Amino acid sequence: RRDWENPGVTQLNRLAAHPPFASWRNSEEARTDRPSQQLRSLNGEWRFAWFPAPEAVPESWLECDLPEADTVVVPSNWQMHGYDAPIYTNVTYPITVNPPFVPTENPTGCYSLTFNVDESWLQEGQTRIIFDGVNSAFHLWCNGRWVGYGQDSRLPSEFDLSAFLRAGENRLAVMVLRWSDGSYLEDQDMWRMSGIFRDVSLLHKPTTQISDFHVATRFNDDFSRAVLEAEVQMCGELRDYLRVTVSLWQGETQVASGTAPFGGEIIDERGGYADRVTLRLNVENPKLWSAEIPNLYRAVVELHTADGTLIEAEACDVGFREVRIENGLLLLNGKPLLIRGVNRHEHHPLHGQVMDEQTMVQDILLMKQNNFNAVRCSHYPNHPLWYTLCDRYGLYVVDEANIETHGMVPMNRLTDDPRWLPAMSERVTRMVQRDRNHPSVIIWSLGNESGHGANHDALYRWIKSVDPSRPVQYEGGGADTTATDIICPMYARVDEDQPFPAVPKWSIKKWLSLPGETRPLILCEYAHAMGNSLGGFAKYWQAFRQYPRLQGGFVWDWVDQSLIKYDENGNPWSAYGGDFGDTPNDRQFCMNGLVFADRTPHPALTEAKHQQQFFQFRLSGQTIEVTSEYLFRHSDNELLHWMVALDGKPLASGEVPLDVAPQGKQLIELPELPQPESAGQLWLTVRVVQPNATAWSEAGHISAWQQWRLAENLSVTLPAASHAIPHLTTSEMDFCIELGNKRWQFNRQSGFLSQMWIGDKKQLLTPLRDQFTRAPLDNDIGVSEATRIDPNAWVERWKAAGHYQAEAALLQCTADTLADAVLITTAHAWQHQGKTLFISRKTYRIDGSGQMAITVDVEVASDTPHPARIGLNCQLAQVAERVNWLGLGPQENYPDRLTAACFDRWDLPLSDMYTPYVFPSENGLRCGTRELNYGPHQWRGDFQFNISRYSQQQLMETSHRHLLHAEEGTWLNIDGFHMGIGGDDSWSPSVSAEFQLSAGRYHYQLVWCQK
Amino acid sequence: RRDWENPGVTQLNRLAAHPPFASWRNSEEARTDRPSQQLRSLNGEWRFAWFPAPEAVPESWLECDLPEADTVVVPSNWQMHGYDAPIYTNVTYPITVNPPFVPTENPTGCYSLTFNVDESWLQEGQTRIIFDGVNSAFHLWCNGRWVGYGQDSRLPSEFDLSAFLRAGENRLAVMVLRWSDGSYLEDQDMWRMSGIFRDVSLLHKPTTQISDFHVATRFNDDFSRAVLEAEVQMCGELRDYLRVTVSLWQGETQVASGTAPFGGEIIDERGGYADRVTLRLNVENPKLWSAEIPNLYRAVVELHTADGTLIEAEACDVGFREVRIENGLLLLNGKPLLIRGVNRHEHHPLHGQVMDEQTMVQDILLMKQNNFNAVRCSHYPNHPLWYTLCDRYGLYVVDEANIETHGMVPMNRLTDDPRWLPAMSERVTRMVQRDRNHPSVIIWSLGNESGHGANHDALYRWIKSVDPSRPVQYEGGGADTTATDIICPMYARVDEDQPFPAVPKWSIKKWLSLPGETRPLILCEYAHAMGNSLGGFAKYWQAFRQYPRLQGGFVWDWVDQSLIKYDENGNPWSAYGGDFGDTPNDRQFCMNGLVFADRTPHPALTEAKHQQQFFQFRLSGQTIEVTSEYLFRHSDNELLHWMVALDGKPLASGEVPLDVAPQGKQLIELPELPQPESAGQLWLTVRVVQPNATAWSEAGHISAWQQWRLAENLSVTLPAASHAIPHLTTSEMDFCIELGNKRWQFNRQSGFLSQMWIGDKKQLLTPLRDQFTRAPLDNDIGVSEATRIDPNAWVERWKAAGHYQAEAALLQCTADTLADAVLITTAHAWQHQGKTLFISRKTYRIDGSGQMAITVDVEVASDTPHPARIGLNCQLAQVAERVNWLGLGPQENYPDRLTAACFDRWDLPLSDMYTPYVFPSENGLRCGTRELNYGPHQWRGDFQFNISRYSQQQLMETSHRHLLHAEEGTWLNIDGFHMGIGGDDSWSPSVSAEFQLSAGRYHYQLVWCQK
Repeated sequence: RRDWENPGVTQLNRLAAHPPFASWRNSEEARTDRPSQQLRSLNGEWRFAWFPAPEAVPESWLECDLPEADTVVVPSNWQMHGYDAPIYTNVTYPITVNPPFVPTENPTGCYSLTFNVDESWLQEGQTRIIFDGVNSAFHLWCNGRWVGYGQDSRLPSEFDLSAFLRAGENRLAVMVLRWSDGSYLEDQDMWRMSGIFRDVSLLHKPTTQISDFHVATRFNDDFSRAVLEAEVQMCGELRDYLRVTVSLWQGETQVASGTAPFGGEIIDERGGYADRVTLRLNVENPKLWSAEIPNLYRAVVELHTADGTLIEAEACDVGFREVRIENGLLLLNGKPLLIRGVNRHEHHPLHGQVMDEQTMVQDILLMKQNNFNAVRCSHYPNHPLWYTLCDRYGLYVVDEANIETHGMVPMNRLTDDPRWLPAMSERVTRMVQRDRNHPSVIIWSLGNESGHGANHDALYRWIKSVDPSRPVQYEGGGADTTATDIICPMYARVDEDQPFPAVPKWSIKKWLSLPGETRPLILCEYAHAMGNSLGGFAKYWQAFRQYPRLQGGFVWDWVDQSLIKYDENGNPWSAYGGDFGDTPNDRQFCMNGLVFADRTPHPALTEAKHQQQFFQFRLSGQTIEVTSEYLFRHSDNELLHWMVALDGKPLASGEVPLDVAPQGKQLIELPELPQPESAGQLWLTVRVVQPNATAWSEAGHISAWQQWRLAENLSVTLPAASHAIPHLTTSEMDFCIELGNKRWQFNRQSGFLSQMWIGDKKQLLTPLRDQFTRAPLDNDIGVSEATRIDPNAWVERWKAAGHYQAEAALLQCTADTLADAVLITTAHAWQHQGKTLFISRKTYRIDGSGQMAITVDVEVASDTPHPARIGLNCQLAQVAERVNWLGLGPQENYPDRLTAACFDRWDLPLSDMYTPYVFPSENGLRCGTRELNYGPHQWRGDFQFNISRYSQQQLMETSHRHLLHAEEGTWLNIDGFHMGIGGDDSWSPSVSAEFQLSAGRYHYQLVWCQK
Repeated sequence: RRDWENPGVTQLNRLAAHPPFASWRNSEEARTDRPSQQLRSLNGEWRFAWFPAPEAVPESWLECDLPEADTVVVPSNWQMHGYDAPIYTNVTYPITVNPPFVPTENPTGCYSLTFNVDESWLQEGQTRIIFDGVNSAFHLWCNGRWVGYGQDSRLPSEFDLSAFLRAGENRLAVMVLRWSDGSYLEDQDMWRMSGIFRDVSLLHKPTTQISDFHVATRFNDDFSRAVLEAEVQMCGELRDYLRVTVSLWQGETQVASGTAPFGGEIIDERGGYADRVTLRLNVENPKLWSAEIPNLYRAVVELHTADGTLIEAEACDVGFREVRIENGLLLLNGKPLLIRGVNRHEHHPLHGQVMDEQTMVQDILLMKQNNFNAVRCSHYPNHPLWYTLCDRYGLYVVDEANIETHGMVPMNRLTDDPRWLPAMSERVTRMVQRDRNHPSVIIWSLGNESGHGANHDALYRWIKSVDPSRPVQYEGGGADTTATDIICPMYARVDEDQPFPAVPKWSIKKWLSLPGETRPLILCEYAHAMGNSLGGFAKYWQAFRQYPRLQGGFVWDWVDQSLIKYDENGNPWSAYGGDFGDTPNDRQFCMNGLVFADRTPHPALTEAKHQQQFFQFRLSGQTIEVTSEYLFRHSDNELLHWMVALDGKPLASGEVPLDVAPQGKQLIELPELPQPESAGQLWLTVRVVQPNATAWSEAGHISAWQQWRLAENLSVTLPAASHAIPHLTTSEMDFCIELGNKRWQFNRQSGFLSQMWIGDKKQLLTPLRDQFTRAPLDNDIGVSEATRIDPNAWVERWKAAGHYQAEAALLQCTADTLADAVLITTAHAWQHQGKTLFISRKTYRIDGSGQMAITVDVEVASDTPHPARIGLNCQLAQVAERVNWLGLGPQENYPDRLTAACFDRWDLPLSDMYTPYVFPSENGLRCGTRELNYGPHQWRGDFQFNISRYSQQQLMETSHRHLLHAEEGTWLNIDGFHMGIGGDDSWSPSVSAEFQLSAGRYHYQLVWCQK
């Protein structure tokens, strides 16, 4: 019997799912969550062996471990230890598509462990083992005797060893298989790893047990009186003297309690459950749970005798909140939620999908500090400690069943087949039974991207029938089917319609106005942050804040899924798909997160933080209108810090405390702002600073900022008459301008600024030319390979039009000396296969004061695709440690993503100017720059600049950031106009028409001088 | 691996369910449903062996059959061959309640068969075997090699033997198990039998096959244009030249056709089913299917090449009808249905649950001739030929999944457990996939009486999702849950409320008026016809006809489930529970049907026929208002036959043809009715006679009748003065009255009529006394045993009050001779433990003409339970072949069930006076009797009489009808007043207060004379 090639069998001798168990023998130990000696952790040093097929495993392994077997740690994935190559794939399966059969060459991992068992465990009670996660299917042996079989990978597998364990030395043999019939429901977008990647533990229970416990909460309209209903189940013998006490505690103070003998209310015609008891606990003025104030209660259930002797005590964390939908609005505690969620994948920086507490808490801190209040357990149930930490820290959780069939044709091939209904039934109902007692879990989910079948909606309202206290959503079928209470499309744009056949992704504003539609809309996946991405986030959040039924969304995703490889010298470097020999693979589509693998924040995280602030600001005259977006908390740990700056120079500042009601409005009256007579721009910047340190933030954390533009003083002064006039010399091939120490050189053959001389030091390695092309971004490439070309991609449109191949042709190049200047006129044209794409006419004015002025006027054809850039390109010959610029910053920004950047004077090292994207592309651009200083050079005007040690060409050719090499000198690209980056999705052109360089005629001015 | 003790496994290597297959290789053979040579029937002589446990089976049986094995026929149940004792139980399980474990002593039946296979079947294509039904679980071997495992009992099990069959002699080994984990879902109310009780067949298909075909019909509001949507699936290789033609035929004429190459519409984001094709056939003016006019079409699907070479053709019967619910009304073809259904169990008269075509057609004929238009496949899917015959003859079918958990505590113990969801999922979805193409199937059902769990409603709207064309109902949970579209209670009374805790059975009129209720009400089980039962059917059908949302119900049930046993001399006799040594057992609760085991109609079937007529009559003056209840047919095969009778003597008669529109109204004007001057009553009787013979009725069949009461002539004449006066002689202990040839004798010690003499012949064996007690009926006993007493039962109330034990005490007995009479006065009292229950005072008047008059005046206490009878008891000494009576008849009737009986002069043999109920009770009563003639005796007055050869006492003591012995002479019980029998249920007092003898004082007169 090949049980891994049969969907009809998913378990053998497996115990039922339940909330998580510790088997305390003392109520005080259960109350404070001290560790229980009845619960042993089997994580540690295990014996591992690898085989290319399950049939290749010798039967001598069942008796004793092989001498050739190595020793690994548990939990771990054997792919990271060299036994196999991990495969990543987005859509196509890593195996042949022939369900339910897997290929014969099935990688097999044989785990072995020897240990000791106390004799008190064998004398009484039941001893069970828990496998929190095994990818994918496994067979279990105890002392050479077969125990059971498991199939699910993200839910615990429990087996009984009471009749199998022996006193003294005991050996457990586990045969893990990489592929199984359940792997056809595991087509999620991650590195396809395998092994025992979660905790293994032993649990001991008495003869009469606590089988399961359900916790539910019921409120009134004012949320001042709450009823705590506790359903209690037992396994074992039925005696009259067994009693149950459910006690609620806040800190060390008991709130409510109740004792009832076993026996339930009459449900049907001849009685009810005799092994189930009901407890109704009354709480007066409870502290409601929320993402802002995570108020928690400790409920300790205990199974004891009428004399008071305790048999077993179980505890859980209880949060008093309700999630319900009326009038098409998702309400939590009576208030409409605004979800600031983000998709999260279990990806350890070093251990693959082996998840620990440290990285969990670091993730929660980084998410809460960046104004995220929700998380989507995508696309699988998570490690149960994650939900506990979400209770402790206050994050909303969307629990999702581990179901994805993205590789069938069509999408609903398996999900409409009734033969696969038992598999997804045991994959949904067990997770519902496990994580139903967590108040952080507020929305259930059936899975991601599996089409619409009858089994899906059947499970959806099975969850509605069993757990009515939580809404449940589903994507597949067009996000408008009967299997969802919340409209949840993938990457639906704010305004532009994309009508695909039979699954149309309408714009969310138009979607909510569809005939007969009433459900609220929360995006399960939107704003693809793949590399240099996340443009138009401001449009999404303006739509969310304007519309009452637009309740936010989940950004895909949090962390890049990149694995660490080593070079010939042992230096680590992040790797993506195809770097391990796996074929096929979607090449870098595993890096879509807002942070790196080592939890280093991307520049997009700052924009995501700014667009999700809980405080909104409006400047009217001299008053500031502060609007709070908090739903349940009062502003008690915030103060408003304003500052008025004239061109980066501070003039006035101060601190005002904040007192705003939840969803309230407060007026701040600023003192008399200073009125300067000097030229410049007055910028008013306000910040909300938290003085005290919370459980997720440190003292001085900034949560919101906003900056405006005050009264301006335009410069009407005139430069002084320079006593020295520039000397112009005409050569047969060259134009040279002298000012004494300063010398410029223009090449008449190329028509560009050839060289510049300060004393005897040359300043440029390549001549100052134009640049209408950037390194292609991840959103810019799309899903196009070298083998398969996508004509809709921007980069393919540019290289088909010859933007990357056009050669500059010199049309005119004249020089003439003026009264207090030397004037240079040039005019070029870029032609590809006889078609003129761009025409630029420059005017270099060399003043006697030393400043040299560049006026660029560019004509762009529109039949060719719109250029990504209109600007200048040069390579400086001097490498400076510090770079000064006055403008938006200090982080990387773009024309569609600049709302988070602040206009000020910024000083940064040159290494911080280049952000280290794993796939090299256009990066480091800073918009709204009025002045730029680098070494002895100063640039003034209105431009977008980026500065690095790497040329654009090297960023195009090189595919790994570790293969990039610093070039001689310093590369600089000053751009008068830049095209937005998009970010709605990474497979279609997502750049809005307002951010495309499509005017046709462009003009910008530059001033070059030495400071 | 014990697969029969595991709910997680229900099948191994079992093919998917589908509509029924024949694998024709010619479209003409498929069109007319000729037998296909590709489909072989394996029914015949099989080798059988019995074992007390599966572990006791030797492994030599896998190679060759045992020499000690006997030879039985297939399909058959081994319980009927003496290998085991069949167990019947209503509620309690036949095994211990410990799911999913069955007892170790598991009866096992090993079936073996040797046969030959043509070599053409092995060279190409796939050969599969079909097991239409095996009770309960079985393991299959082919040529000593294990093939698969099955668990379901009422759905086909299909396995592949293409890699297992060999040329020449082949042996199939089947090991059937009586109990399995699936048997916990088989707690239906039948004799728990076991074996291969349905057909076994071999089917051969090509390499490229027709996997499944869905047929759906869509109409407009006027039902004049219909769209035929055919979904076609394939298994095998995908080639471009495969084409599908769906052809619709009416008789030999083609109606519509369509040819399309394989490939479906785009359903999801990257395409649709490439192995599925869609055909839309347009039909102009289709003939709609209904229970009245079963118009059928033959749809032949064929899989052929583009050149026209046919590979495989499959055919099915298609009926153009729609079932839908709007405004709380169940509509078929736009008209509100009035269901006249009846519950039916697969119970063969001789072979248990081995069902053949002959008894199926006989059942359909008997049901249609008795005005039944629907059947409930209770509580399991049926043999697929039954649905085909329901299409052919026109019966509505309510298909029910084989699920019942009546033995758990509580009822929803398993159905709310998610671990059992795969089992009932494969038990529901497979039956949906199998019987979805039958137009007779109009309502789906989840099962019967299993409480309310989440899995139930999950499957309910799984059926809604997969098959929206049919409503689906469910009982459990109080018949008001979210798992049903039709309110379907068990045995809910018309008016009286029975509020059980948490599952209340409200009266249907009050139920429909509940707040927030909108669904229509169709009783899934009502009017328990257990033995002498079915009282108050007129009230039920008056409620059905008066209320628009009361759409009828299903009578439980059709046929008694009684097994044939043999006595010491070999005479067959029907037996009930406990007669085979089975313990426990509900003693005769398996006989609830309207017909006997041999399809002999009960007297209740006549009442069920009369209350379900499609023609309603109303007499106003001299006109007759005929109202048709047909929804789609015109009255073209009916004529109205009226007859006017004066005290059984016909005066005028004639025939009028009927011309009534469907749900129409017609006026019949009767000629001048005769006006007699003679005393008597004028009764007008009308009958609807079908002149032509339909497919279900013979020429002259009567479908409806109704009889009224016309003008009366009261008798004012006086008897002539008798010349002879009766002589009265007074003795010390006796009163003797002489009239010459006639002599009467009254015993002064007992106070009763001692003897009567005609010439020298004695006429009575026991003296004429009172009788206030009847033999207890099945509804009267209830659920009370000798071990367990139910104080609410009528018989227990009577025997606790001493009604069966009261002794008559003589109070007064006086005699006096009148001028032309001799007057006898007596007065008695029945006392039990010092409490007087009944007091009767009679007045015997002996006239000189020969008639003797009896006037009875009875005082009844009301603190004692109301008596079942107030009348006279005597045993005649003469046995007459013929009995004449003028009154209601000729069938058995009762005070609550007399609407079907007709007032006329009836002549019947004495053997037809006693109906042969298997459990003896009160039977043969005829109400409304004005004159009764038996031998030389004549009784006149107003009384209810029954006459038999068996005393009431013998009917009480004897429990089997075959143990009854004819007593000497003839027993006669004349009753002035009789108590109704009830019939709403057989476990609670169902007698209405208007049919209970509760007035307190009763009077009736009798006239005894010799004709």
